[PDB]
Amino acid sequence: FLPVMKLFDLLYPEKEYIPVPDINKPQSTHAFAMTCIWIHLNRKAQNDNSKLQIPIPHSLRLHHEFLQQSLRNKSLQMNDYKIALLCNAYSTNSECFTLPMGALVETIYGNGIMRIPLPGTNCMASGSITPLPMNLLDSLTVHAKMSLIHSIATRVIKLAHAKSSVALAPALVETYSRLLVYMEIESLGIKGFISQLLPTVFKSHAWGILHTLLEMFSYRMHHIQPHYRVQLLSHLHTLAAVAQTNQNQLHLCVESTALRLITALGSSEVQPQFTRFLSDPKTVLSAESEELNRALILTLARATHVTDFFTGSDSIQGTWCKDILQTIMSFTPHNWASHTLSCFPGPLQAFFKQNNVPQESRFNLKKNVEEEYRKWKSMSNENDIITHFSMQGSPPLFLCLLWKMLLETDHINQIGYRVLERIGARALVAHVRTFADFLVYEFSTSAGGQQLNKCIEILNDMVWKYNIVTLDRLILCLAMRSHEGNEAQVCYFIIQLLLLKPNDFRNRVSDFVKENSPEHWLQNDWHTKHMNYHKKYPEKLYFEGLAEQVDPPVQIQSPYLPIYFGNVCLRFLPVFDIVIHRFLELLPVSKSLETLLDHLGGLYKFHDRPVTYLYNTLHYYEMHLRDRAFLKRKLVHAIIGSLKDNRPQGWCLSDTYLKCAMNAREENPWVPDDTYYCRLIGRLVDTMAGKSPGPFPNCDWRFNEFPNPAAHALHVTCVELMALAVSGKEVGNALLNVVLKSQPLVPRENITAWMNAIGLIITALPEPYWIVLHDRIVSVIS
Repeated sequence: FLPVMKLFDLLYPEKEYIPVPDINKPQSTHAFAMTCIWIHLNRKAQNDNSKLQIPIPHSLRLHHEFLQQSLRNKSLQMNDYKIALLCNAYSTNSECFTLPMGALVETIYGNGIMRIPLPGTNCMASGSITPLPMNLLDSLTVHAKMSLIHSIATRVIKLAHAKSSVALAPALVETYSRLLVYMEIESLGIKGFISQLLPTVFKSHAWGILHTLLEMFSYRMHHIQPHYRVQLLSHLHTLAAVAQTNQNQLHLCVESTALRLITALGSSEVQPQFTRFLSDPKTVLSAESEELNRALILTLARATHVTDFFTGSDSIQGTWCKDILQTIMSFTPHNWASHTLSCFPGPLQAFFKQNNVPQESRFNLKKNVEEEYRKWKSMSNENDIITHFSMQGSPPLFLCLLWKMLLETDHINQIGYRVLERIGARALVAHVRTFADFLVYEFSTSAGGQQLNKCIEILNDMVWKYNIVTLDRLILCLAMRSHEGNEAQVCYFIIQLLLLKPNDFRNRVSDFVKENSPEHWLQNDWHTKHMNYHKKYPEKLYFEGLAEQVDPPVQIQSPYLPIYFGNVCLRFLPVFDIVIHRFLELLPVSKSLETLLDHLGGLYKFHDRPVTYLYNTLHYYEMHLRDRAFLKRKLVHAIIGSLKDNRPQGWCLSDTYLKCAMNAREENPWVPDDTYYCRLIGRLVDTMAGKSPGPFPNCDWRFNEFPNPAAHALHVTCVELMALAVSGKEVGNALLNVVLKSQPLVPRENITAWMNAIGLIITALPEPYWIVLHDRIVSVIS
């Protein structure tokens, strides 16, 4: 380290003291840097003290005196950045470090003060709700951040080992989420989170800490390297295999977290990640929940479609997909619907043409439901009732029983809640599954009218008034069925009415989007607005409304787990992505998608990756959206205009798109000219060349879905090109004619960067856009 001294002599020729700057800037921590270097050299020279003692220079005595006085002060607060300077300078001290260390940790851990309540019942957490700001953590060094990380990790380990019901501090988990962003503390960070911290939290059987960490990973993690994501998926599956999870709150959390990790697997990470888990396929698959396996198959479909993995082949054998799909065939016999199967790659269709498992008839299901209905109305001994209707391995029809009960008696006796409590969370989703088939068969056979509104009202009361099923769980189990024709139309009609006939979801969605913002790194008052929402719309998870409306009112006092981030609106979102894909897959239900995006469209403000979602959607459903330009327009305008408040002007769409194609159609679709395409590719060549104004405003890539500005430019350019109403051949020919035809605005001596951007753009587009290069080669060969 000694060669830093001649560098300091080169950069700092001075005669006198260098004045102390203003402490109320973060960048003033950059002004003190060479003195912190000198302190770090002195503390190393303390070993063999007189041998090579390092005196402070004459220029740096003033800053050293300021640091000495500020350490000597013991009235120290977080209002300025003096605390950061003290941590940075004395991070290499044994006992001189603890004086700022406790000073900033005690503000976020919150010992002594009070216990503040998390929502539900029986939740109490430590007092502190305000986390460290981002500029403070950015103005520490790496060693201060490593020490803060290791301190917080030991605190959570200790509170895990204390078996306490006092939950973790909100400021603590917000700050820990903000600190796992930094990939330069990597071996102490996410690597330790998944390799060390989470297995020990599972080992001590906490479930209080485990739920916080799964919630933080679902709602506060942005850039995770993919092998950590697949390792965490494996750990979620082993967790769901064990832990006797009658806790609906824990099982719901782990299932929604695995659903959030499957559908956000990027399109090019799938093959190099899943070739490492090939010999052990069971580790990364669910064995009981079918819906996660279906989500994994759909992610495989769009991943091998977007990257075009299967061209140059037509046999699924000899590939890594065959082992995964075979191990999903065992543990989950499930047959995909035709409208859904028609969108797959070829070899997936050839695989799913065979391995078709037959299913039960509609009338046999109706007869079985009526058998258990008469058996409920006849038998009367309570423990035999509870044991028979929850026999494991019996055909699960209990939610259909409840449907028929409150269809006409309009109440439930005391015993049904006891049966539900003895069923548990794991079998209950099988009951929701058969209930979904029963729903679509009975809704198909029901005469539409006032009986239909009676059925939709009792389904709504089953969801909200009685809290038997969570909304996203029910909609996921409806949308992932295998029904054909008008039965599929009835199922998606059920989903549209269930989202749109009552007020019970539109109220929560509107109230959440009007009063919250997605930039959680810029917010310090998150827990206040979180408690405002969870007061105003409480989320009950252990059958609370059913426990109230049972005629001897059974008082349950089961403990809830910590909830800092989670609610129904932010648990509905991946299911809403899957549902929008289902509405695009089926033809005659597009008006339901229009009204869904009109009502619930602003909820996409909180989608962690909207542009990648649009790219995957328009890229995978391009053959379907070829002739429905209005629907594709409505989708991209809803998803983008949901975000027009947070993100700056001109972040995604070009202004000349905003001025022309934001109009309705009068049978004059705006056909763009060559200046438009020259502007688009100019934006990409200017982000990739590096430009100081920059055609896009600059964001914080630690917190986006795109790692660099170039990937952002490329994805929003491809979304804008696919969102046009002009067909693929004209867009591809116009992109080629940017460079092929003679053009001003495209400078000579800069032509190779323009050809580079055309290569990146037209490669990232679907098949009918980049197929035109073959026609141009044929045109010049002849």
